[PDB]
Amino acid sequence: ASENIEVHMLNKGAEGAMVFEPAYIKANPGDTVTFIPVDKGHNVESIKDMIPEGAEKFKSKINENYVLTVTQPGAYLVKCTPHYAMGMIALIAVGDSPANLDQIVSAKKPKIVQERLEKVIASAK
Ligand SMILES: [Cu+2]
Repeated sequence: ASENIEVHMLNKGAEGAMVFEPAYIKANPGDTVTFIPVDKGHNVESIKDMIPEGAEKFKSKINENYVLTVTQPGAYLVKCTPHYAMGMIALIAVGDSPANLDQIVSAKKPKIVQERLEKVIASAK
């Protein structure tokens, strides 16, 4: 059955400024991921060419409490639209060994995004 993972959108947290907590979400097809505007100024947006095959792009409204249903297996790198350069990202992994994760890891993106991404991958391993 579908399960839900809550994600807080924060001005600052464990990893520094402009964070999603958690920044790693392990899910399966049909689960939901709920993004909560704990602090103002944030949203969630799928990153270009960093969501799985067959998945639809998405972009929430600033300060919206946005419930995403994930169905397509693979990895999703999401950003906060204004705060991408500051590192405000999260990785959603749907199913095991997400096929596009290595591609996402190799893709052009800011150094701080790369650092935060690599950290959550290492923590999940
Ligand atoms: Cu933000």
